[PDB]
Amino acid sequence: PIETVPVKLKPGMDGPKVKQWPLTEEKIKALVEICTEMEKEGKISKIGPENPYNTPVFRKLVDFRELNKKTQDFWEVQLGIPHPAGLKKKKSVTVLDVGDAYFSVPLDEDFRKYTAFTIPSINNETPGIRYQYNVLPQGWKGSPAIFQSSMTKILEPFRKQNPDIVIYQYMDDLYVGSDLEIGQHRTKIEELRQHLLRWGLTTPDKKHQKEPPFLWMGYELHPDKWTVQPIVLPEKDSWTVNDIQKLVGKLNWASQIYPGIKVRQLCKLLRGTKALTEVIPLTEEAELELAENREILKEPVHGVYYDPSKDLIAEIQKQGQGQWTYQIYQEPFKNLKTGKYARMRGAHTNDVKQLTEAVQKITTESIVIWGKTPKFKLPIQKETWETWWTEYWQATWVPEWEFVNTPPLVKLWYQLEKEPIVGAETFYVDGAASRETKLGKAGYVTNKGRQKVVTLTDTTNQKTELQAIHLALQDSGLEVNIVTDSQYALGIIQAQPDQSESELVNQIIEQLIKKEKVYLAWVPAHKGIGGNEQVDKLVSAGIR
Amino acid sequence: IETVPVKLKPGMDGPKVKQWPLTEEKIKALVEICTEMEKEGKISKIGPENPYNTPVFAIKKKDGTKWRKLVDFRELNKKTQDFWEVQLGIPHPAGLKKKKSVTVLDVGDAYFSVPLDEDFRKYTAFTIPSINNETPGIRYQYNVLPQGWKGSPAIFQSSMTKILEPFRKQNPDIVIYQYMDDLYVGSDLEIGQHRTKIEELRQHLLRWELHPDKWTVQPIVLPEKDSWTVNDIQKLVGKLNWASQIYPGIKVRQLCKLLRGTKALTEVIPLTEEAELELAENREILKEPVHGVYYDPSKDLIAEIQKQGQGQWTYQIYQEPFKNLKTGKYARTNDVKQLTEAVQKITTESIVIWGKTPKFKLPIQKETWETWWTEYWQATWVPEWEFVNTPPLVKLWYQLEKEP
RNA sequence: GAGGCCACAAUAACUAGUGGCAUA
DNA sequence: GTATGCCACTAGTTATTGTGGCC
Ligand SMILES: O=C1Nc2ccc(Cl)cc2[C@@](C#CC2CC2)(C(F)(F)F)O1
Ligand SMILES: [Ca+2]
Ligand SMILES: [Ca+2]
Repeated sequence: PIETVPVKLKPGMDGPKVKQWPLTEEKIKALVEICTEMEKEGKISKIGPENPYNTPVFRKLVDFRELNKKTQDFWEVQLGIPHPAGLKKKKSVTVLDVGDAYFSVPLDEDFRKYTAFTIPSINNETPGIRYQYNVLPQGWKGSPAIFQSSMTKILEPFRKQNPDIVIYQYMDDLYVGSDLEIGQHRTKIEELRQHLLRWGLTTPDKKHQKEPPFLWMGYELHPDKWTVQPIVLPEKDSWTVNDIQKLVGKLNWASQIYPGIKVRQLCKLLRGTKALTEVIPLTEEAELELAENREILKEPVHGVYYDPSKDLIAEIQKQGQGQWTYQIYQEPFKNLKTGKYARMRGAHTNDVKQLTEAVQKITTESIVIWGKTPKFKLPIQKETWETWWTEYWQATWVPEWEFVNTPPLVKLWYQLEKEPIVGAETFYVDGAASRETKLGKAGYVTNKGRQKVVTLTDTTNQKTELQAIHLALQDSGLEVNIVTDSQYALGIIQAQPDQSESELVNQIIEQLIKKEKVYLAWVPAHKGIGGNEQVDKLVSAGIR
Repeated sequence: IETVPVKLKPGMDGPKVKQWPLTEEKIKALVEICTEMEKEGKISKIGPENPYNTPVFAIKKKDGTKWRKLVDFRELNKKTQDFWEVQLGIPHPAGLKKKKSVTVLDVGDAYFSVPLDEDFRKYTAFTIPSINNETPGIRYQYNVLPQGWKGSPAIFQSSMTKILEPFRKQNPDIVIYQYMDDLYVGSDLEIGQHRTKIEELRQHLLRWELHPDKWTVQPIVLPEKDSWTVNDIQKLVGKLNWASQIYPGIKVRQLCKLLRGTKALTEVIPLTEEAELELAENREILKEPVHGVYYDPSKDLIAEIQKQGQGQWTYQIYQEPFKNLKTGKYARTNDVKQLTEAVQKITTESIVIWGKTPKFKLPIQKETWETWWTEYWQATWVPEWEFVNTPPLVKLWYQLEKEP
């Protein structure tokens, strides 16, 4: 006796009362044949007028989307699935598929009446044969959570007597692993089959059991290693939007074991609204990226399982334009898994910051898969990290990492001054734009009497404040004081960006490395502060 | 023993909060703790037909590194708030904030004896997760009043007054306040005979060091200079102009007048008499108690924190922005560790003064906070928190507070 | 009776709060 | 003139499409 699990409908809802559409004669003859056998085995029972519910007859015999919508929620199982790199190496592995899974769990008695369904009559002159389920139906929302729960109770006694044997439940399958030599493993497998059989659960016998490797969730699981099923990424002379979507899916799937995969350039090609049939021209830096990906995927790879008595090491490399790859291993050149990290894209972020978020993502993934955080090896000097994080408003914390000298390193290209530079020319910068016409001006005025204004087309307030800083840098000497009222423009400069999507900010970073001393100061707009006032009158002339 | 009926507000569903993933060392500690709690009847395993869930963590608590279990009942507490505040609300003693010394004691085990209403137990569901999702997840629910639920002291409150009522006749100038699983004992007695007086209470109930007036708001102090430069004036003007949202009497008009025309930043600027006077009233506004701020009991408290650098943090407690009920400085290891002790300091001080915990605004990325906050947590409550940027002028302003 | 369900990713949309600015 | 947009930081949500699965 497997005990039933009490199941209720959602508050306020009654059961399904859907109409059964007429079917072909060749279809009704098959249904009454399936159903009479299910009645003889006790899985369904003929019902009659006392039952007011119905669900249309349909993998699945019956289509329960209406019932499923009205069924209570379950705090449901197999939220996530194991990742292979978190499994331990085994000597012997078996997979048992439980044949009569749902047919072996009785459905809560007072819930049975909601699973009613009708095989219709041929000419619909007659009413049809009506049934309901006595067991978990295929396709009912509760069957997976209730079967899993039953299987967990059935496996408790066997798990207890056999501590050394690992059993993972996955849908209808048991994955059974052990360090026993194959013969003594098979003795245990058959003991497990007998245990399951007491509750009516049937499994393949030794002759019918599959041999490693096991195909599971797109992986190929060996006793000592794992790989993905082999990626095939096509070769086309014209790429459609749907095709590019397909490639990014394969490439992102591949990036968990193939190191150094990069998708950022094929992703840019999917921006904007575009029909799925539109042939999209590959930009050549996307073509270049698609090329190095075809290279990576020609070599063969595998990952190894996890030895819980070694440390995990995670190593990160910069791949340029906000892209990062990483590798997890415990023994050198024997990866458990790899992955990638990609920035927001539109925004320009400091490289120390991008690296810290790669670490953050990897740390979270690593607690999920192995239950412990890794030791990091990062292309950043311990004092480059220190000067950046002690000068930044935000808190962070990487518990243990160390410098590894694999270029491109991350470094701070420039260092701004804390105090104004004596004898250097003071620039007051400002910009202005009108939203309607998208016209703007940017300029400066100088304590030494100099001034400039430039007019810009298709621009914004934010761009003109950066243009104005662009000009002050362009037209000053190796030492300069600059004064702005844009905390935006100023924050971009202090949070030294990596090379980004904006050519304006890249020019500015370039100008700032070439400088020898630069002090930047913020003043509030519209306060009568000299300098700022003079440049504001200049720049706002054609604009306000 | 008979259970108080409990109920969610009649439009509400139960907690369905996702469990943040745990380390292996804490999953093992939770499994051990929970089999012992189940063996004593406190929790029960539940089936899949229970759809609710509430996160669970493990913290090192009671100064000893024997693991403790912390259930994060924040969502449930919000969903039962009329029950534990309107109907069975503990009152907060305004006198507690004035005692010279206040110690805090864990009254957590007292809830274990009291049963919990049948129809409410499903809402206390939690889930011990498993590494790499390799096993389905061990589900329990409470049979006794849970620590961390705010309705626990609300229900046990009538029993709690009878344990302490004999004590109150003895020492009638001692004040006791209960906030969740904690007892705050207020005394004006010398520190030597404070500990003897707080032990005898501890011994008394088993048979069944804060200094609040040391806390005090420091005033802002401005630069004092023999010579002022264009740059010094510009930095000061930008700060005082921002700070006028806090002190409306602050003025920068006479300081801005000194910055006539396009000056080099290093030029020296003599403070005229009008400037010296404006600066001198500005100082006096800032050295005086801030005024016009008063606590509104129908409003959430908010606590904001700024990373000041070099192991220094500034914080403000308020209800409406710029109307600070309190400000202060927390001093000294890593950012997350320091930030966790600041949050706990600010929360108990907030419990003592108002009987409420503030909603925190933390200057950290959420995912980093969610990875590490239990590494140093010692408290039985968990405040509400959200994650924010820190504008530069905020950091620059509260950096000017005087030190003890 | 026009497929749903899980993880991950990309895209789009709705964004909201803080901040300084930019036009009215 | 409060009302907006402009984007840096912080936090999201509902839809589509794709990869890998399942029913
Ligand atoms: O912990 C291990 N180690 C391991 C190694 C190889 C194989 Cl093929 C299988 C396993 C196993 C599993 C599983 C599910 C992911 C399918 C097993 F349960 F043991 F089978 O889990
Ligand atoms: Ca400006
Ligand atoms: Ca301007």
